[PDB]
Amino acid sequence: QVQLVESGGGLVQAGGSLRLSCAASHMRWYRQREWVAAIYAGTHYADSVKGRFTISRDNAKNTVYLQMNSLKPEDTAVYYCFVYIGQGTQVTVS
Amino acid sequence: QVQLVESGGGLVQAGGSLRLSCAASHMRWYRQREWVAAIYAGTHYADSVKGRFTISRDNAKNTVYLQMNSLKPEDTAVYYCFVYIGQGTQVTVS
Amino acid sequence: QVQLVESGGGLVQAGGSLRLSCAASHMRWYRQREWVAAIYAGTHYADSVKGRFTISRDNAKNTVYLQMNSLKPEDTAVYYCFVYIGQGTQVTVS
Amino acid sequence: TGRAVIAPLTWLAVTLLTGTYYECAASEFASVDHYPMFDNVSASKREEILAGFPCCRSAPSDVILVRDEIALLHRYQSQMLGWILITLATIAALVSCCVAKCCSPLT
Repeated sequence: QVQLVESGGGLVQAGGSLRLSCAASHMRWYRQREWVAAIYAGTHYADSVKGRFTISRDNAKNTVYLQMNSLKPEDTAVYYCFVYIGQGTQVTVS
Repeated sequence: QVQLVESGGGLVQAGGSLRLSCAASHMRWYRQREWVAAIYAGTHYADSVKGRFTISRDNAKNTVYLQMNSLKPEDTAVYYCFVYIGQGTQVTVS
Repeated sequence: QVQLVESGGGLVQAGGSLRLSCAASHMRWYRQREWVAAIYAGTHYADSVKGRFTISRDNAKNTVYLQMNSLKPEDTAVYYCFVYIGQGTQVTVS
Repeated sequence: TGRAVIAPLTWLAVTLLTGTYYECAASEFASVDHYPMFDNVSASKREEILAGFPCCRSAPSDVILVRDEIALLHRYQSQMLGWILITLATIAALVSCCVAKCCSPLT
């Protein structure tokens, strides 16, 4: 009965900010598959992505918000969520 | 009775996106012949092409879709499909 | 009954100055989590941040003021306060 | 038995003190409750990575902190076990010699 859907993707230019939303009816984020970050509000980030992304979640809406700052064309990838595997949404930077 | 045809090729400039379609009446992609990527929805990509291409397939249409982002003149080649060998379509980048 | 809230964040361009405020109903500052600075009026700063930040506190208002000079995009991070852990506010430099 | 015992006790002591053998042996029996990073609701991939990272995986993905901590834990346990083993061997040797002297009917 547990379904995970991703939202908030699209195309963002260099230096922009993007917000990634996963709806849940401990969470982990992946990109493609490379490990990204983890939440429990104790939070953990990979060093390849450290200092750029911030993850928070609210139990009221049962969604996890992943705030990305200063995106670059290097991180053009499809991002998944893991608690079961999420569908994933494509993010491209031009 | 199984026939594979490729479609979606042509000429695309630098930084463009191209979509490759193979119709089927486990799939593998090749370019010329060098190995490209594999699908089963578990997916595998070569490191020389990693982080640029995404492959998905749907059983409803019996076609495999290969989404290519940020093409360059370096990957100017003819791409085949393998399940039997596909016909292949020429892709050129100027 | 002790609650710590952060204020004074936002987006500041290169070379700008920013003021960080924490309300208390020995204090330490962190950024993300990396150690930043400490107060008692004897003050201590990390060498990675030395010569740029100044921290002072007043008992009349029960707040600690952290004066940041010459910010750069490199220190784009979320800053916390520690006495219990503070909520933290996101600071971005473009 | 004097020589028959000094022959392998050196091997066991040296191997345990070096600790690499014990690490490669008992790596997979490490606990994961302490570390929140090893949730892995799949409960099968976790065992594989646990048995995998000690050998040659490398692959720095910020999990190497847990790898290093648990490797130090197993190395410390190995060397302490080696000290326990050598102490027990010495105590047993001394007690056995005393029992041989006591139980010997000959003067």
